[PDB]
Amino acid sequence: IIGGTECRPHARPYMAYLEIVTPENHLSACSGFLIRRNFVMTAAHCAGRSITVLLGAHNKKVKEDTWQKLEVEKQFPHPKYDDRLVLNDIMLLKLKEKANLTLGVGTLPISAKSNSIPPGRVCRAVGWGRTNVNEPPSDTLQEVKMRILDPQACKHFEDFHQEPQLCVGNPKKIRNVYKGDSGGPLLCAGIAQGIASYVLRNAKPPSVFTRISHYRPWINKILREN
Amino acid sequence: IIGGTECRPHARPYMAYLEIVTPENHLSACSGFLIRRNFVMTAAHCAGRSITVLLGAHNKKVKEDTWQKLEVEKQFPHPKYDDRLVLNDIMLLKLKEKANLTLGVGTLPISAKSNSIPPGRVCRAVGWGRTNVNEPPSDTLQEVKMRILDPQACKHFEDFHQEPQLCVGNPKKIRNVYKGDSGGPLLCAGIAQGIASYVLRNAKPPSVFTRISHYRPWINKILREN
Amino acid sequence: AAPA
Amino acid sequence: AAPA
Repeated sequence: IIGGTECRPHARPYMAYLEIVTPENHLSACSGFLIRRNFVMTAAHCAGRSITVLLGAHNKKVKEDTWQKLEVEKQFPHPKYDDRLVLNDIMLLKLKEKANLTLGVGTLPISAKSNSIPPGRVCRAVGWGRTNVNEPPSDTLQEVKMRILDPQACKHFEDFHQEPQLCVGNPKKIRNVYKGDSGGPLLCAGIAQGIASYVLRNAKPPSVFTRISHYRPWINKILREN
Repeated sequence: IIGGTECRPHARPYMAYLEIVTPENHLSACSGFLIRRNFVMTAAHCAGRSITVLLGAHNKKVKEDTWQKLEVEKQFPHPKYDDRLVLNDIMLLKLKEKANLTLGVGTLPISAKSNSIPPGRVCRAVGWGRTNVNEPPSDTLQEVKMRILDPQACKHFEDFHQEPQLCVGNPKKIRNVYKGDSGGPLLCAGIAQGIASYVLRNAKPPSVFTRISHYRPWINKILREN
Repeated sequence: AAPA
Repeated sequence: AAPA
């Protein structure tokens, strides 16, 4: 999160820190959020050989009672995900065990198929990514305000599509998401409306987020049969 | 809450304790729950000249850093609230400023026109009411399990309607809600299905709760315009 | 029937 | 672009 602020400790109990072993066998990390006791939502480009889920944390370097580290039982990257174009970048992770909805851990309601967000609205991105281009991933959970822009502000991204994606972040500001924030939710009025997908290497906004409402039917099917 | 148990401190961060100055200038109290950073849902009969909301408290007589006392700037009593028959006893409260999310303060997702829970389902009622007919209001947040009953179980209640209200509480038990619990939420699976409305002076269950799903449309309208 |  |  760039230009953000540190979140209040355990104020967003649905946030998940993901440690990934990529298919290329590289060690990586992403953000994510719990939408049901045994299902975490995140970005498809965070898929891999194995994945661990850490819930109930604020500072990933400080172990606390609220900590709940769960293994991922099954990965559900969107069937139409395209790594080259980075399209349909959304994934559902079924946990080996159900998380305990006690203190520090809770779920996050997601947007309805026809309850999406209109340009102009100010939402909040939340993740564990880098606080800047050459800065390290933040130990503490961060959050920053970002405005939804008209799809035209993202025409410089040759593979962008307003239907399944969102154009977020006033280009005149530094506020934005970056490496490590993928899978994190974009909230507007306490509801997850998007998922951080990709950004510009120099961190200049806006950025692209997966529009959750567009995949509501697919998400429901997974949660229905699992 | 009669015959229930103390809640885990801060385990239900949406609970609100309302201090009211009734229209006839008397001092009273009710329960409620935060459904949006600046909106509290409670019972309509809890309306008055002024109201203040206390969030982030477990024991109301023990101040903590998680305490947030906010004034209500606007009362949204249901349009067709019927004082005498106690119908449409539901109310939304707009706070002067949005509450800050912390480990002790969060929101509660509400039921949608359908998800309504079926008879037989055991839910939990939460409030700061009296622990028994002749006992004082509880200092600490209380919780109690109660079953949804066939609407016939509430036949002795002259104006009970199965569509907008729920009949809750095995009449063979002492488990029940009571004075001070009004406005409290009735949660099933972690989803707010109802609002404590009225009881028998002798505390014999069942009690009557307002069926949230039945007013979803009205709730949504108020939230969109405020 | 008494409103709580 | 770069996927985060």
